[PDB]
Amino acid sequence: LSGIDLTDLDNFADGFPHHLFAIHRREAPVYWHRPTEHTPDGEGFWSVATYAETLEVLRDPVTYSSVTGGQRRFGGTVLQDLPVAGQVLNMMDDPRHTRIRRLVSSGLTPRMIRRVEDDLRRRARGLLDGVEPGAPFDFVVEIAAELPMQMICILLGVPETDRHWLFEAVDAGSRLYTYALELIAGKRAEPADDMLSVVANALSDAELYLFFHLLFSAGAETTRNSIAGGLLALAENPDQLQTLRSDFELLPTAIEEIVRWTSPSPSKRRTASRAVSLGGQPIEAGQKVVVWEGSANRDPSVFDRADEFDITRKPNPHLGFGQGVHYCLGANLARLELRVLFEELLSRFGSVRVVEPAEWTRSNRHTGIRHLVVELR
Amino acid sequence: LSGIDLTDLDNFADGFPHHLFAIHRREAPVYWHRPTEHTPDGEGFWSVATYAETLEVLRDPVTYSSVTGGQRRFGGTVLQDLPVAGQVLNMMDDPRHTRIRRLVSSGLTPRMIRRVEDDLRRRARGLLDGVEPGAPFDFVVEIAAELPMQMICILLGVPETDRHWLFEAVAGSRLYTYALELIAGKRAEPADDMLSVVANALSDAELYLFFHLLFSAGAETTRNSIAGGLLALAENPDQLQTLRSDFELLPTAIEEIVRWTSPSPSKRRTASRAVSLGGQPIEAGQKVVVWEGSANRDPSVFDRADEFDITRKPNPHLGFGQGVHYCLGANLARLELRVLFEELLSRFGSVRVVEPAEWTRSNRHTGIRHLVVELR
Ligand code: HEM
Ligand code: HEM
Ligand SMILES: COc1ccc(-c2noc(CN(C(=O)Cc3ccc([N+](=O)[O-])cc3)C(C)C)n2)cc1
Ligand SMILES: COc1ccc(-c2noc(CN(C(=O)Cc3ccc([N+](=O)[O-])cc3)C(C)C)n2)cc1
Repeated sequence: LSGIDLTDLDNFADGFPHHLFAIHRREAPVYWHRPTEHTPDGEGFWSVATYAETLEVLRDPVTYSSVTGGQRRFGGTVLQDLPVAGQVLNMMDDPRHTRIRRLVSSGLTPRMIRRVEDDLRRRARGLLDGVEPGAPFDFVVEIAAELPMQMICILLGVPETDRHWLFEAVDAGSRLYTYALELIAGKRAEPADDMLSVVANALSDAELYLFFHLLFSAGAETTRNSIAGGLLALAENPDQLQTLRSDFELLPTAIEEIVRWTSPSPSKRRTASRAVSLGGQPIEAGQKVVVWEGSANRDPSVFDRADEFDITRKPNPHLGFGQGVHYCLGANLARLELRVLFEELLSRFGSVRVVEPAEWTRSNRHTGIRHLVVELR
Repeated sequence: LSGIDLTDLDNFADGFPHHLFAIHRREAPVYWHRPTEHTPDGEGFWSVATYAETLEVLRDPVTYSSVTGGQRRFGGTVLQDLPVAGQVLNMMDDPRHTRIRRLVSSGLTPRMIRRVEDDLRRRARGLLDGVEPGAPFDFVVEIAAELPMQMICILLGVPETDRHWLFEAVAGSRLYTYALELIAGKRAEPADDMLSVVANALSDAELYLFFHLLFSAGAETTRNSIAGGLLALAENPDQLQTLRSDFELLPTAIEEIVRWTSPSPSKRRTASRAVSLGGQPIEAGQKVVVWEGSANRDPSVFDRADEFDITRKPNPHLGFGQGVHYCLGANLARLELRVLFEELLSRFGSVRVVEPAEWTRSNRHTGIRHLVVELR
């Protein structure tokens, strides 16, 4: 570990570096990672690679705060300190966290979920009906990116007309900002039956924009990555692809294994609020703690054959949707996207070939695939 | 006017559309511009094109707020309502405006001004010495953008090794995350610069908005004054020759450059009460847009208003604002202009614009994106 820099994004340019996290779990489940020239804030942090310790952190939100601790002015849930801490739901603590979490969740009505689902089935069919069998195309740009973008546009009440223009936005920061502000003002003047309207008509003007941005570039991006990643895992494990396409009652379990395997959000930060021990190491109030769900999800202490993709895997207590009070509000929506996409795809196609090497997102906050060129037959 | 859409940015694609504002001043100095598909917030606004009325709005900050008014949640100083109203200096009212304005000006010390000048002379000379005489080149990217970006880097204490990289930011992410560490460093280790002064006195989120504002707007307005000044002087080779022969004409010439280019040609406010402007009834909460760019060619105030004249006197232009929000950086912008043109004119009596200027498509900035020139 003394020669390994988890903050050097060159180590994440080619996918989540599971080899380095096997070293981390063996050598030091919990350890103090000294800052390098790549480390945000120039500051060291406790790094946690094992499942037990990751879960222990997630399950104690008083000790390990999503806001700040000690004398640190602001923290948040990514490695760099951000003043958005306290101002967006994922970066709030009780009591306001609970109030906002429930407000957002009250937007996920049965009818909204049907509205999402009906659109998703229509779209996934149209997209898969338009694939020329055998012809190479970029699965990420043509399919994986589209479905979740439409899902969150529907959740947030983005007019169908604006959706592709809005996507180019994720002058880009500017377009996004000035568009969302108008969309938000519209829902206040004229309430509509969507999540943005629920929330806007209940957060400060500024916080409502940060909420919009978050769903829009975390909810869409993570789900897109699960889909692209799942297709890649299935191309690389073709006997499992055949087993799965023979028996769609295997999909619930296959989907949980896709999320475990891909871990689209593989890292999470907190800030200690008090002296505490974790993994036998003394943490002081104010110090940063980074947990790596991407590593925890391959911990051989918890998962048998952890480095193998197994669509029949049970049990599967993965941490790819988080755990505890901040658990993914979108977990059933991401599963829904995955289920429909793979039902429609695997129905038509039993052969999936990746014809160029996957290009990965250069990041340790996301594990994502920017381009995936495939042939489906 | 009913056929003219001031929110359609195609009308600004080839420069500030002075001819349209000539129609505006003649037909209705103050008028209700109805919303079109191009209008932010889909909401109408009063448009003010004459000097008298523009000055009247700028000089009454209580009636014409830079935050909001009526029942509008938020306004600010651009046409679109923005929630940064109340959070950045230019979009604050008293009592907090005065407090922050004074803090920001305490940052402008004689030594800082000297630090800027020293750097500016060396750089300007370095850049002008590097020009191939007769060779075409983009004056905007090569010279006019660099000098003010360095100025604001010095004001804000941006380390020299970071500056080129920071400028590429003006992604949104990189500017935000970089600025946050810079600000934190000055808190940890105070330095002799304006960012340090302001950070060690504003919320953590307001310090970012302050950094973004200076770093963006301060550099861009000044850049545009520099490039537009070159262009006006190339189109008036007569006065270029006179100016080149007598550098004690620079102070007066620079005020004419600012009047003429008016890099910040529009400003928004929000009425806070019922009031009359230009004989038209404005209600509390309504938007008022003033156009300094039109006001600065108003023939009731300026003789031969449509002519560029370096010897123009008097020159009560509104290119730096007026009243309580008056530009804090006016001397700095004048200093950039003075040094650049001194060093350039020293070396060069001939300025040819070889391709036609490419303008920024904007009614918030009047700016040149590209100006290919030959100096001899
Ligand atoms: C496969 C796709 C997804 C993954 C892997 C993912 C993962 C996560 C994780 C790990 C967290 C916990 C954050 C923490 O502990 O700080 C979380 C929270 C969150 N997720 Fe997801 N998510 C996905 C899709 C979605 C979607 C589609 C939505 C849209 C509703 C969404 C909405 C949220 C929200 C609002 C939270 C914050 C909840 C809170 O802090 O109380 N997620 N997600
Ligand atoms: C030629 C270039 C410049 C132009 C045309 C310009 C123009 C303006 C104008 C018209 C205003 C009035 C804003 C309003 O009424 O809402 C203003 C304000 C401002 N200017 Fe400049 N400016 C220039 C350069 C700079 C520079 C270099 C600085 C760097 C210190 C600067 C700092 C500011 C600040 C902080 C304000 C806000 C002051 C307040 O609201 O109290 N400006 N400027
Ligand atoms: C102001 O700059 C930022 C930077 C990062 C964030 C950020 N918030 O969470 C994360 C990491 N992350 C998660 O913690 C999972 C997640 C959070 C929220 C949602 N969502 O759709 O609302 C999905 C996934 C995702 C983006 C991989 N990053 C927010 C604001
Ligand atoms: C989207 O968020 C914002 C924030 C601020 C602005 C904004 N603030 O002022 C203006 C227009 N403007 C001015 O009013 C003049 C000005 C203000 C401040 C500075 N400065 O260096 O601090 C220079 C010029 C300039 C940029 C042409 N625009 C616009 C959008």
